[PDB]
Amino acid sequence: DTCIIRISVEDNNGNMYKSIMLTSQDKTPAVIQRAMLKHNLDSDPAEEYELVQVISEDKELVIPDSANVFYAMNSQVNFDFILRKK
Amino acid sequence: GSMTEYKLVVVGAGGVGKSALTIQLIQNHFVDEYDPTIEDSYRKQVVIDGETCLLDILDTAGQEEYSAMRDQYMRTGEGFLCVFAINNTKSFEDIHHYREQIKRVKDSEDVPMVLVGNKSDLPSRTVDTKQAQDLARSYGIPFIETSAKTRQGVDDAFYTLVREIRKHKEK
Ligand SMILES: Nc1nc2c(ncn2[C@@H]2O[C@H](COP(=O)(O)OP(=O)(O)OP(O)(O)=S)[C@@H](O)[C@H]2O)c(=O)[nH]1
Ligand SMILES: [Mg+2]
Repeated sequence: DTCIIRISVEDNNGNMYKSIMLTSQDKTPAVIQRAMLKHNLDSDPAEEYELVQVISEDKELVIPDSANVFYAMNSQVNFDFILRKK
Repeated sequence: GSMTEYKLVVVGAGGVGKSALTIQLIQNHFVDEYDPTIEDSYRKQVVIDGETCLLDILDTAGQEEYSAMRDQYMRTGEGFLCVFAINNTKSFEDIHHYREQIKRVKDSEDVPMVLVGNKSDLPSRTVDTKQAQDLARSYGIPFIETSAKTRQGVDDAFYTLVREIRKHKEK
């Protein structure tokens, strides 16, 4: 089973987001790696980055580094995530 | 009110250069890589005929696996860049289906659109310019040949689409 998630980065590069596929079997490391490739991020190792779901105006959900993302994400809100350096 | 924003959508078959054209416009950058798109979103502030405006650009999937997403983005989009590659005849014939779906979703015979023949830097074209010019004339829309690599026509294609939107919104 699968779904589409949107990944943004903080760099002022004119990109609002890029979408990637998420599966029920993915854990966070593989998602961060897929996100980094999509955004051409290769000078750092994946462990410097965290994946963060946008829940609302003033709440975010840091996805834990060794979680299943389907289980850890909030399935009740839009699937928008930020990829950023810890 | 504030600065006008234009919702632009780039459509066409997989591999014709939708993402490369957008990345060249936004970032002045080109890299030869294989990175199939699901759905990406960009923004850029530009000046067209003296008016500063914001381009909100949606870069879509050419792979038919993602065909079900079309209805949503066609309802939201105000103008469409219909992209084929000049060395890929099937991508040129695929333009028809994109145009027909846009017209159906928007329930209108004149939606702002521009026909874009990309990869004009390459030799061994298979779609001749006249053929594409003649199709665009039958559709009643502008035609522009582009290269995401050399920047030939890139700004013009997006600026021309904004001009087409502005003509439509008055009419
Ligand atoms: N020579 C040349 N190569 C181009 C040009 N535009 C794109 N390419 C190359 O063609 C290939 C496909 O481009 P890409 O931008 O990914 O297509 P796309 O239309 O976005 O493909 P998709 O997301 O629907 S699967 C890439 O290798 C890219 O570097 C161009 O104008 N000239
Ligand atoms: Mg693409």
